[PDB]
Parts: sequence; C-alpha cells; structure tokens
Amino acid sequence: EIMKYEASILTHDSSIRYLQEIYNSNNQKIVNLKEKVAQLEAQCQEPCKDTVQIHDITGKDCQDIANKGAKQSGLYFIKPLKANQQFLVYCEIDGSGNGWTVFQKRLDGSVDFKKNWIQYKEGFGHLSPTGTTEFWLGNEKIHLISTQSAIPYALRVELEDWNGRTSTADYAMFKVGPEADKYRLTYAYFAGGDAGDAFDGFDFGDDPSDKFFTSHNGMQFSTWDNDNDKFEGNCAEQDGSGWWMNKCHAGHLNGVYYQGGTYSKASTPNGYDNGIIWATWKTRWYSMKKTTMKIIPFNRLTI
Amino acid sequence: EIMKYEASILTHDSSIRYLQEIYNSNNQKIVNLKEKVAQLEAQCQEPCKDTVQIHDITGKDCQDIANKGAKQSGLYFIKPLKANQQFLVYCEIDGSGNGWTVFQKRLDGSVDFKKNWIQYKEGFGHLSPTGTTEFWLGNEKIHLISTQSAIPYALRVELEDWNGRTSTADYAMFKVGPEADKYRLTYAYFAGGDAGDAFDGFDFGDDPSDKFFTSHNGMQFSTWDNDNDKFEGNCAEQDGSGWWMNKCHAGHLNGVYYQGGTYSKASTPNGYDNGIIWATWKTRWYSMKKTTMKIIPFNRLT
Amino acid sequence: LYIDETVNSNIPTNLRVLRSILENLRSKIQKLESDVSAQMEYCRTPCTVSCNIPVVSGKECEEIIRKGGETSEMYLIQPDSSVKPYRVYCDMNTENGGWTVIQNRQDGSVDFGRKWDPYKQGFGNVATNTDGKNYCGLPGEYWLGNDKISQLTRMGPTELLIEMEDWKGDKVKAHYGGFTVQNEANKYQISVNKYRGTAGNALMDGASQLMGENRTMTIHNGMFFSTYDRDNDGWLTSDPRKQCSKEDGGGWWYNRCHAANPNGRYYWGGQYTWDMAKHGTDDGVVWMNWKGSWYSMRKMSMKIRPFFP
Amino acid sequence: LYIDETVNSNIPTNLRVLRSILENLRSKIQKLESDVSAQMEYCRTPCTVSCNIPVVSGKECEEIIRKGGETSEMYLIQPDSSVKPYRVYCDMNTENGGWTVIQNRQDGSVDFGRKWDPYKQGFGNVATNTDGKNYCGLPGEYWLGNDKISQLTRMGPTELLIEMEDWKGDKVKAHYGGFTVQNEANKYQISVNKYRGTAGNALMDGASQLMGENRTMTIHNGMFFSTYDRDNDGWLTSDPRKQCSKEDGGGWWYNRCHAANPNGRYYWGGQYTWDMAKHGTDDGVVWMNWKGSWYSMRKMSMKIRPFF
Amino acid sequence: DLRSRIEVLKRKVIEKVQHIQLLQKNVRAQLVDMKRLEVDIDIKIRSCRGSCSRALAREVDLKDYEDQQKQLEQVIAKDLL
Amino acid sequence: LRSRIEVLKRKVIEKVQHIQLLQKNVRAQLVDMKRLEVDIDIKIRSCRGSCSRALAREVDLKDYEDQQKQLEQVIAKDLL
Ligand SMILES: [Ca+2]
Ligand SMILES: [Ca+2]
Ligand SMILES: [Ca+2]
Ligand SMILES: [Ca+2]
Ligand SMILES: [Ca+2]
Ligand SMILES: [Ca+2]
Repeated sequence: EIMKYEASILTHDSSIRYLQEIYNSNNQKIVNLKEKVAQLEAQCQEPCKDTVQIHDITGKDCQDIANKGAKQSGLYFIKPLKANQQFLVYCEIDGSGNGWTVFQKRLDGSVDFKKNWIQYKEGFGHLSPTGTTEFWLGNEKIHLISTQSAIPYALRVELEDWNGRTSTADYAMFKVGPEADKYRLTYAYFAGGDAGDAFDGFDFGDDPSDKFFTSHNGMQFSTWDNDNDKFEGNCAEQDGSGWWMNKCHAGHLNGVYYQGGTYSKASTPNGYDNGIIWATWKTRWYSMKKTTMKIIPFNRLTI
Repeated sequence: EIMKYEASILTHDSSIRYLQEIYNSNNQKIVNLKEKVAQLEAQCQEPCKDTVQIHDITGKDCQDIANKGAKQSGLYFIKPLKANQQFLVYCEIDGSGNGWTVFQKRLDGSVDFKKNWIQYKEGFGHLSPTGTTEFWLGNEKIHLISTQSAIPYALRVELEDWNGRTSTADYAMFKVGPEADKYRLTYAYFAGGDAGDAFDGFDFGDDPSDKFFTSHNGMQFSTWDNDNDKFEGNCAEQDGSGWWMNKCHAGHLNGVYYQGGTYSKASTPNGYDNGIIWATWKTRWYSMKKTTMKIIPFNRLT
Repeated sequence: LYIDETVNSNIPTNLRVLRSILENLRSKIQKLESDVSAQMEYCRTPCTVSCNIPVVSGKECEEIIRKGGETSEMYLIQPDSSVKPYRVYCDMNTENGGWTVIQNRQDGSVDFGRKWDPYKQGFGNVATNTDGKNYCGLPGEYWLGNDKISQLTRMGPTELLIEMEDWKGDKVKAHYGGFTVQNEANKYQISVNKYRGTAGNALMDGASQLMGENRTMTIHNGMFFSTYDRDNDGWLTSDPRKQCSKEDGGGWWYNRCHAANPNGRYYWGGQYTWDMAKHGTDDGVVWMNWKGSWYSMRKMSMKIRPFFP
Repeated sequence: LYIDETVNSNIPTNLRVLRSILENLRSKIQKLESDVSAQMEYCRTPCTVSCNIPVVSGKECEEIIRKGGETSEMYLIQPDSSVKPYRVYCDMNTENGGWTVIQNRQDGSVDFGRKWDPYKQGFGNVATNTDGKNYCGLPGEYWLGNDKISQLTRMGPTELLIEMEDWKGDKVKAHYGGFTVQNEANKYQISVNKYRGTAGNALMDGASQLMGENRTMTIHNGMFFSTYDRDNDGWLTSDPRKQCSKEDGGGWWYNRCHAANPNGRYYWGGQYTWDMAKHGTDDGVVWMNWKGSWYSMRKMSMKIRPFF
Repeated sequence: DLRSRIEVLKRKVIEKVQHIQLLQKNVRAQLVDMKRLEVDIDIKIRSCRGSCSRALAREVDLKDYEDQQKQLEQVIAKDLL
Repeated sequence: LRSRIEVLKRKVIEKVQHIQLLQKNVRAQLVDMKRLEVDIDIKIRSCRGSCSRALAREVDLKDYEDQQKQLEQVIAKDLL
C-alpha cells in the first residue's frame, strides 16, 4: 500500500523504549544521589572547633591548683574561701611547680585602660590560655585572693622594654583591701628585683617631696569616677587610667600604651607622663613594651 | 729619933705589890684579848654573799644548753655561731626539757620602756635567775639567735591579766632581721594560741583599713629616734616605746605599763592606746599585768 | 476516512520535548553528583575558632553589662553554682543591651532540622572571630540548649525579644514581656504574653490569614516542643503520616503545626514553593503574621533579658 | 738634918695616880673584851646582797655607756673571750661617765691590810642594793684584782682619775692621762703621767713637804706593788724590821715607802697620831700633797676610762 | 478495502500513544523530585559552611527547571481522540 | 744613930726605884692600850662589810690622853 505508516510506529516503538531506559536510569541515579547527601549531611553536623579550652582542675588559687596536679599554664576556675562564686583566671606554672595567678598583663595596647571604677572592680579585657592577651582581672577578684585564709602572699612584677630586655620587682606580704577601703594597696616591704622599688616612691627632681609624693604603699585605688588620691586634682582622670595614685605616681603600669616605648610631654596637650612607667628601671618618658602583674603565696622563697 | 716611918713603908710595900699584880694581870689579859681579835678579824674577811649566780653550762642558745644537761631555768651565757662575743640571757626549761630563750618580760613596770634605738639594740633592763625582773634582751641579740644555722625557730607570747588568767600565741618560722634592715619582724604564720593572732592585724572599727594597717608581719622595728613605720607620723614617739609598728599597732607589748590594766584616752593628753595591748585577747584599753616574749627552735612543737 | 495522520508527525513533537528535558536532568544529576564530592572534600578538614573569654562575667548578659560589659560579643555566664558555666553571645546594643541570644539565624550555615537530644543540649556556633581580632565579636547561627533556656526563663521574670528581617532589608520586632520554658518533664512547655512588637502577634494570636478554629489551632502559647523524632504537637490524630515536624524539620512549639517557625529550613531568597519543600510543606523560617506563608526570613533571632517590674 | 720626910706624903700622890689609871685600863680592857664577843655573834650570820645584772654589757664601762648605760651602778663586763666576765661598778656621771671603778674607800667596811693573793685576785664588796630597789646601785668598798686591773690598763691607752675627800666635806681630784700596770711577772709595775688635778701630783713628784732625796724617793711611778707578805719596795736594806708594808698594811706601789696610800688603814675622823698606829707609822689612807701626813681621807677612790 | 489492517493499526497506535501519555506523568514527577533535590542540596551545603573548612560557592537555576516544567504542561493536551 | 738611918734612906731609894720603874711600865701599857683600842675600832668597822651587823661603838681618845697627860706630870722628882 502507498502509506506505509506501520513501519514508523516501530521507529517510535524504539524511541519510546529509549526514553523509558533513561527515565528509569535517572530514577536510580537519583536514589543513589540521595544516599550520598545523607552521608554528607552527617558531616556538617558539628560546630567549628574553638581552639580555646578551660582546664577541669579547680582550687582556691593557681597555686592550690598546681599542688593538685596542674602542669600547664592556661585558663582555670579558681574560688577562694569567702568567694560568692568561682571565676576564670590565667595561671602561670613553672618547672618548679609554682602557680602564678595573673591579674594584669599588657603587650600590645589592644585594650583601652581608661576604664571606670566598675570596670576595674569586676575586671576588663580578655583571657587567653596562652597569655597573649591584655587584661585586668578585677580589684574585687584580686582582693579575694590576696586576703584569704590570712595566709602570706607576694607580688612579682615583670617588665620588658622594646629590646626584649626584662626585669622584675617583688613585694612581700602583698595584699589588696576591700571595696569599703577603696581597694587600698599594702605590702610589708620590697623583696628585691632588678627593676627597682618604684613603690617606695621616687624623687624625680622637680620638688623635694617627689619621693613620698610618689610612694604607692598604703595608697587606695582610684579612677576618674572615684578619686582617692592624695592630690587636690584627679590623678586618675589626668593620666586616664585606674591605679593606686598618691600625688600621682612613680610606678604606673596601667598607663597609656606608647608604641616604641619612648614618649614625651609633646605627645599630650597638657603634657603628662601618663604612660606605662617604672621610674627605678626606666625614664618617666619610656613606656614598657610588656607588663605583667601576678601574685603567689610568699612561701615560694629562696630566690 | 722617932722613926715611925719604917712601919709605914711596909704599908706602901704591899700597896706597890698590889699594883704590880694588877699591871702584870692586865698585860696577860691584853695578850689574851689580842689572840681573840685575830680570831675575829679572820671572820670579817669574806664579802657579802650575792644570791645571784650564773650557770657554767654554755651553748648556742637556751635549747642547745638544755640538751647538754641544764635542768633549771636561770641565767646562762649563750653564744650563737656568727656572734662576736657571748652574752647572758634568762632561760626557761620545762619538764619536757625545752630551752626558752626569753627576750622580753614585763611584770611590774619598774623598767621604763621609752628607750632609744641604741637602748633597744644592745638591750635594757635587768636579768634575774628567777624571772622576777623586767627587761629587753636586745634586737641585735634577738637577731643573732633567730637567724642562726638557718634553722627553724618559733615564738611564744604569754599574757596575763590582773586576775592571773593567762594565754599564749605562737608564730612558726619566727625571725628578726639585721640592723641594715631595721631588725624587721618576719614569720611564716600563726601557730595558734588562746590569746589570738594580733600580728595578723585587727580591724578595730574606725576605718576599714585598720586590719592591714595593724598587721605586724614584715614590719621593721622603730623607735622615736629611728622611724620606720608605715605611718606619716612617728608611731614610736607617739606611744613612747620601741616596737615593729605599721600604721601603728594591734599587738603592742612594749607599751606603757598601766597598773590595774584598764585605761583610756583620758589617761593621755592626746588620748592614745599606748599600753601593753593585744587586741585579739583583750580591749585596746586593757593593759596586761604580765608579758613575756621567748623563742625556741620550732621543732619542739606541741 | 478516520485518519489520525497527525499522530506520526505530532507524536515526534510530544516526544522530542520529552527527550530534551530528560537528558537535561540526566546531566543535571551528575552535576549535583560532583558538587557533593567537592563539599565532602572540603569537609575532610573542619572549621575552627579561637574565642578568648572576656574577664568580666555574670549570671547572664544583664549582670554583665551592669558589670561593664559594653560591647556585643561572646561572653561566659553561669546562672548558678550547679550549672557549669557556658558560652553565650551577649548583645549589649539593641534595646538596652542585657540581651542573651537564645537563638539566631543569619546565613543558613547550621542545620536546624535536628532531633530531640541536640535541641535539649544545644547546637551550632555561638560566635566567631573577626579579621585580625582575637576575640569572637560576631555571633553565629545557633540554638542554646532547651535546658539552658528553660533554666533561664524560670530563673525569674524574663522578657523575650524576637527580631527578624526580609530579603529586602526590612526589619520588624516581636516583643513579649513574659516568657517561660518548663523542664523536660513538662516537655519544655512554652508560655508568653504582653505583646508589643511590629511583626505581628503570631504566638498568642496565630496566623492573621486564618479563620475560626483554623487560626485558633496555630497558637504556640502553651504548646509543647516537638522534633522530627518526638511528637508533642497539637495534631492528636493517630495517622502516622501526619506530624508537624517531619525529617529535617526544625524543632519548635507546634500546635496543629504553626503560625511561625524561626527554626525552619533556611530557604535562600525568601519566597519558596510547594514543589521545592521536601515534604511539600511550609517548613522554612516563617512568620505568617508578617511576610506571609511561603516566605523564609533572611535574618531571625531570639534574645532574652530579665524584665524588671 | 737634910732628911726627906716628904717622900711619905709625896709618894702616896705619885702612887694614888698610878692606882687610878691602872684600874681605869683594867676595866677598859674587859670592856673591849665584850664588844668583840658581841661582834663575833653578829658575825655568826653573814651580810647578803642580790644584784641582778643589767641587760646591757660591754668590754668595759665606756662601751657600756656608749651602749646606753646611763646610770651609775654595778655592771657586768668582759674585756675579751678569754677572761671570764666579771662584775664591776660603773660610774656613768662624774667626768663623762665611762668610769670603771678600780678601787673605792668610803666607810671602812673592808679590810685593806691584806696579803699578796687577795690583792692579785681582788676583794671586797663592789656594790650593794638600795632600799626597795632590786639592783645594786650603790658601790661598796673594794679592790679589783691586780690582774683584772693590769689586763685593763694594758688593753689600750688608759686615763686614771683619783677622787678624794676630807672629813670636812671638801673634795679634790688627781688626774693622770696615762696609766699602766704590768703583769704579775713584772710585779705589777705601775706607770702614770699627764697630771692635771687639784690634790697634788703625789705619784710622780712625791711629797711636797720633803726635800732632796727624801722627796725623790717617795715617787710611786715605776714602783712595784708590795703587800705585808711580799717585799718589792724601794727600801733595799737587808734589815728585816724595815719594810714599807707591815702587818695589816694596805698593799700599794711603795718606794722608800710613800707620798700617798689610798689602801691604807681607815682612820676615823681624819687626823691620827703615832701612838695610835699599830707600828707607829703613817699607814692610813693618806695623800700628803693635799691634807698632809697624819691624816686619813674620808672618801677615796680610783676609777678608770680609756683615754682618747 | 483494508479494514482490518487499519482496524488493528489504529489500535496499536493508541497503545503507543498510551506509553507516551504515561511517560509524561513519570517525567513530571521526576522533574518535581529533581527540583526539590536540587534545593535540598543547596541547603545542606550552606549548613556545611558552619562545620567544614570551606563551603561551595554554588548557585541554583530554578528558572531552568521552571522552563522545563512549563514546557511540559503545554505538551500535555491530546494526541488522538 | 748615924747608921740607924744611913740604911733607911738607902732602902727608901730602893722603893722609890721600884716606883720610878713602874711609871715607865704603865706609860707603855697606856700606849699599848691606846693602839689596841684603836686597832679594834678599825677591825669592827671593817666587819660591817662582812657580818650581818656591826657594833655601834665609839672611842674615847680624850680619856687616854687625859691619863697620858696626867702621867707625864707625875714624872718629875722623888729624891735628889
Ligand atoms: Ca583628688
Ligand atoms: Ca613615719
Ligand atoms: Ca501528634
Ligand atoms: Ca537534619
Ligand atoms: Ca725591801
Ligand atoms: Ca689585815
């Protein structure tokens, strides 16, 4: 017959069959693909890992912790006797097995030390398990530690210039008073140190009063919003920090972080020596590269 | 021609003879009398006996002495290692055989404690073999003992009120520094005692600083003529004594001896609590009847 | 006479088209087949952070800001001696600042379709470091554990703020002066009140697009928490195929399902359709009373602060 | 006719008088016979003291006052590690106060007529307690041993002060800037110099009442110490009856006897005569250059201090 | 006159048209299945950003699927009465 | 009776000789006593610094001196 269409259907017959095999294959590949995402989804189920971690060891202070077993200097939770609650701190533990509870550390000026009374009481800055952070533990905290069990404590101060050169100064019978007494500084004496006893005051040269006008033993802590200095004006507000100021200072660690160290009365409108200073070791116009204040029960003595 | 004289001479003859016998007897009695004075003179040759005596036993300190044999608490000559010369002290030895080298004793106020630097260094007062005397051994002396052989020493403080009631307070690792460091007081801690740890300061109530302003650990010794206190003024001159003052005190044993004990700010023009006090045991206005400061190597603990 | 000639040169058309899209998918499939293996590779190594803890700390963000916590960032808190101190992101800006972020969506970097345990325990990333800065000053998508939450709400009168945002940048809030979450025993039963926002009271009033019982049965207040592996919804039917939280569905306080779900699937672009949803459901980050039904928000969060009388 | 009857009523007179004084002595004798037994009784029990030692002590009184020894009283000293510490009376007043009393007379309560040994060793009462006070703030009559003395004088340049007093209350000093006492081997040979007093330089110049050799041979400087049982005086004669220190005679640095003797017999009242002295000698506490020959002082002492 | 051949021919043709009409439905669903899958994956990958070192910077072409979707529904109408 | 008296004066002188001699003997005994009296006074005072108590005694030099004086005046002449 002329019209031979019963020969094209078979062409379509195969065309249909072809597609069926593709649809059927797609369905399968799809089923497989779904079994893969499930495997992937399982991956993206945990959060990013924070390199920072706290140690399970706990005590009355960094030293008590070390005695329990702590070997690495990192972040732990201490809690003195009269403490309402525990709180994190950075501990420094040496080969001799000593626990240095650190309460102040400067190293880059990343933290603004111009903080109010409350900010100095509860503490400010950040805590790093490697002490590569800048901070202030908090007077109240410092108080609780130093004034506990009526046991003898000591203070070491480590300094560093912009040449890696360092020095220390120790004070025996270190202690910080309650808020009722404006967190007043107190120590029996200077236990020696290559940096010098700036706390014993320092007679600069302007006036013959300079020495006892810059002694820090027995001085109460002050801020711009809580003057307690032995100055008519506000030493804290002037320098812009929180410290135990007399007729100001001779050893000012919470001072302005001056890069490079050396500065002057030019770097200030009214010209102040408001930098991180220590008169006995360096000039009044040479700011430290690194600062670290830490305490420990005095009994670690022999030097 | 009468010659009634030869009869009178014989009267005189016997008269003469009588006298001769008296003269001759006197001579004899005199010879005897001389043999008696010689006997008497022999009596009056020794001086008056002084009841006070020092013991022949000597050591590095009262304890070392006891170990050697000493059994009675009296006066002995000790001499530490780095000592230039020996020196007398009053030792207290108990039944357990402990040697308490005493350096301060109060009991009647017979000794004025308002003494200068030098007077407190070399020591003042009197030593009795019965401890019924008041005194201050001497910082330098106290220094030499406490700081010898680098061995551990301790301090006991005995107090007594006007009712015979007593108490004590002990401090482990007791030590007194050299003159170059103003004979600074130092001890590891309080070893306990029914009298209390006044050395740990004392928050009276005037200011919230009172506590650490009255702590004595780590404080240097001061006098009116050698201020070393953590006070703008002169604690020593004010109270009138020699002691390790902070922003003055909380435990002041060299204070003014107030009879009867209790005193006040009325008993002073500017009103001071400059008496022999111990805040943890009694009031700041109750002066002790008796005071005694003595040390001993720590290892003889209770 | 009845010649359907067309069906010889009509079918090839209805066929040719079938060949196109069919091969289109075949390639599309093997395309997806690659993207996964690549991601799987990326996942051989995890992401990391280093968040140094601020010195200041308190019972929670409020106490912290009162304690001088001025900047918004991750802080460590401890509600009481019993509870172990836990990291949280404090928002010290917004209203007053005592904002303890209880929940946060922003980019879809965290799977919210999780089971009962992860929810009760908490999951996701709280905060992340910035460029050069040591501390983690930026929050991440996360869910504080139900316990962590429950404990807080019940610690005292707590106010709840819910901020959201569309893909057009527009933002709206939803304020609830009252907020509570019971213990696990009470199945974390939620309860809120004192509405005063701009997004719409979806929690107490249900969807503003539904009538009668329809609306009344989408109220979340008093509802129980439910996850795709734990039914506690308002859908009481015995039919297994009917649950408000299906697989990969966010855990939330459902009731005959919902009026809002800030834990739903993060659909990119906002608008999404039935043929896109896994189960053909409105499982995205929705808030009906505002942007409507099939619309997933670009940003969505839940903060917390102690409300004072 | 030149017969003498008077010697019948002349003799009874030269006789009656002899009876009086003779019986007078007989009773006087038995009077002394009692006083002695009484004293002998008193002596059954000794006198006593209780001198508590001051905390402060030094090499001698100088160091002590420098060390804060303010009051004059008995102090314990120790010249060196070798010598056993010994009690002494420190006079912290007089000149400057570093006065180490080496000798002291005041009432005659101690026998100074003693032998060699007692002198070398020292004797008497250093000090005595007061009324009510515990410590012995008052000196007693005494003699520090010669050794104790010798050792001190030779320890360094020593100045010597000698104070005395008559029975009329008047006082005078005798200062010798230089003073030394050799060891027993050198018989404690004395040597002084640099006089600057008010009583008279009896030690270097001798008695101001004697002439030529008479005066020159009473100088004590360079003389040896002598006791009644040890002759070392300047009297070189072989005659046994001639010695400067007879029985109960104070030991002192004699030379053909003396010009002064602060250790002589304590005669009461000052003035005394030949018929009173045991051997008819000037054995009292004399100082010729001042109060003369037969006069015993009421108070006499010898103190010592480092001359700077 | 060829009744039977065509009588059975039209019959078999319909049988073929039946296979086609059926396939349309199968693809329709496969298309919908794919759409969802494509999306599902997009979501899974972004949620991976918060867990793995890096996420994939991928995009999704809904448009194409919608084209395919549209282009299909228009084909469904009729072939034979 | 030239000799009956010539021997009398002779014997008298013998008696005056016994007397003149005694004077000398007492003189010395008097001196011996004076010294003794004194010696004792000194011994007793030196006893004050050794015995519980000393004797509150005195010495009457005056009397001895009286006796001394009163004696020397008797020594003059008895027979030329
Ligand atoms: Ca001011
Ligand atoms: Ca002062
Ligand atoms: Ca259900
Ligand atoms: Ca999931
Ligand atoms: Ca001779
Ligand atoms: Ca004699």
